[PDB]
Amino acid sequence: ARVTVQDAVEKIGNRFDLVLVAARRARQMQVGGKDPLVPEENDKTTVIALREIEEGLINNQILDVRERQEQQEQEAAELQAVTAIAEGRR
Amino acid sequence: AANKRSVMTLFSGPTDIYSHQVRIVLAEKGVSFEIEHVEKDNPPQDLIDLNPNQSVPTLVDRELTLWESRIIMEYLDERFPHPPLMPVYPVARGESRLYMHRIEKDWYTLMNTIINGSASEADAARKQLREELLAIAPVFGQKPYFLSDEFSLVDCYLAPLLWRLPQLGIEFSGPGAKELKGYMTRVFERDSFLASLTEAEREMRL
Amino acid sequence: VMTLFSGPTDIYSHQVRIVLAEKGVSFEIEHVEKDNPPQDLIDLNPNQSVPTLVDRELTLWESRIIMEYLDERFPHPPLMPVYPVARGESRLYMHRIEKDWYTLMNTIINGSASEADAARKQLREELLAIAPVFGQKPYFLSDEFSLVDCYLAPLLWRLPQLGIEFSGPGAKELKGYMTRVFERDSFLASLTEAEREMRLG
Amino acid sequence: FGIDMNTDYTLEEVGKQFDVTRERIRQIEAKALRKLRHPSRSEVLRSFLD
Amino acid sequence: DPILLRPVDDLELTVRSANCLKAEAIHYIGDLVQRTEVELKSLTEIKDVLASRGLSLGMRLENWPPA
Repeated sequence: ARVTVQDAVEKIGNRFDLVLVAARRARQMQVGGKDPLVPEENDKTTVIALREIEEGLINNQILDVRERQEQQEQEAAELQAVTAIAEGRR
Repeated sequence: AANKRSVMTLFSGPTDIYSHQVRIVLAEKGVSFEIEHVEKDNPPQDLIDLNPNQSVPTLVDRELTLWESRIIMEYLDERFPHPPLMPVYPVARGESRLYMHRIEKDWYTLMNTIINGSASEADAARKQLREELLAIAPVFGQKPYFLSDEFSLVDCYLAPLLWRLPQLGIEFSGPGAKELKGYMTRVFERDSFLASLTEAEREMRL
Repeated sequence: VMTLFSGPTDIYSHQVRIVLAEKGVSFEIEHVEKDNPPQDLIDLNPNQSVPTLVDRELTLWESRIIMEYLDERFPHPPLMPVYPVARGESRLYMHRIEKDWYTLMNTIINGSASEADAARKQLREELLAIAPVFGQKPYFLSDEFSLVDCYLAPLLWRLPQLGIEFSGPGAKELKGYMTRVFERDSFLASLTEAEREMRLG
Repeated sequence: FGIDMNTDYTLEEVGKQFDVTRERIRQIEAKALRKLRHPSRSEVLRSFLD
Repeated sequence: DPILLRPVDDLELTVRSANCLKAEAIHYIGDLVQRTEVELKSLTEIKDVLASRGLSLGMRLENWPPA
């Protein structure tokens, strides 16, 4: 579905970073599978990762706040579930 | 009498960690044992007559009582095999008998000294204790336990002495507690621990 | 490469030597000054407490670990029971003597001449306690010498230097012991020049 | 068997483990492993033999 | 159903109450839905076993068994 990354490299003006961002976002859709933001058309996970980068909804900045927001909301799932040992012991 | 059955006889202690260290391995093998939370001033009768050394705990199985924190939790790991608790290679086995000796002689005195020590030692010990337990931080990243995949006895020497963390006035401080504090989420709520914990020792969890 | 930081005198270092020279381990000892080896072992031993074993990967500081490792790894001849019932007997019988008797001998050497008597005779009546039982087996509760008597052979040998001995009773069924274990090549080729002048053997 | 553990064990060697020493230990394994022998509890286990 | 074409012991039924049924020369389970009670503590043990997996008594099932 993707023959060239000439357009998905203008959001990131560097080839050696496009192969790092999309190499990491293209793992979340394979292990610990999150959801591809774009509607897939029977493609792999790689080319789906290179199709978000062109439309700005992924980059090296969004790809952390999208997650570190989750890394602590699971710690919001830590304390709020920590009440489960708070009310289970008394 | 006491050993008249094929059953055990454990004159355990309700607060003394020797009981709570033993009962973990004691119940982690799925064996029908008898709990008797008893005191030093007044334990049960059998705990003083057949126990010519009078320690806590004390396990008795059809031949004689076995009194120690080590001789007991060793006698069970060598007689009730499955699941296993100690490795096979004698190289990495006796070293697993070394951390247990570098804890009963290293982090035990920091508990008794905080039980009978002066006002500064209680934090001085808490000084040498709290930071030192942070000096062992990066260990847990590599291995899911104390340098061993399987749940082994060297871990059981920690958690009963990690369950009395704030009960004697301790709380963590510094960068990297998420590696050890998150680790406590992996050990403090196991069947070997959950069903084994004494409710008396629980109320200092809130 | 199997080194040993033994003391030339102390019964602990004499403990491990009986295990090494029994199993047949090709070892090499590096003596300590009196019971103080150099400051050059704190790197491989933060306790600096002899004895200590070093074989190419390992560091171990106790009579428990250092003496049982050599049993669980050099299998024959075996110095323990076979089935788990009796190990707790041996594994705990040696907890008795290492707690009652050994630290009892502190005041006999590290305690003033007053308490030397306080430890001397109160212990002697124990010395013939198991004495009649030697008409049960040859060794200390065993028909074949094992790890449990490893705490007595280096203990009995320290009698005449310590001071307490046998006189009338306590030597009838007892002295047959030391005339039976003190001749084995293990305890023969373990005796050192310093630990030898504590008796005439 | 040595499944998921160290060395295997003898029959009444386990009898001191389940506290009921008898020739039942030669039975509990006996009839249970017949249960795994029946089909659809071995449809995935059988698949390894050629 | 797919829950018809099994070996007669493949319902994990209990041995004596399994022996009462099976010792009386029964062939397959797909006919067990057609089992009539006039053709047979043995009653409790055929009852909660069929009413646990999706089986039942005196059903109506034609063209069976063709191997």
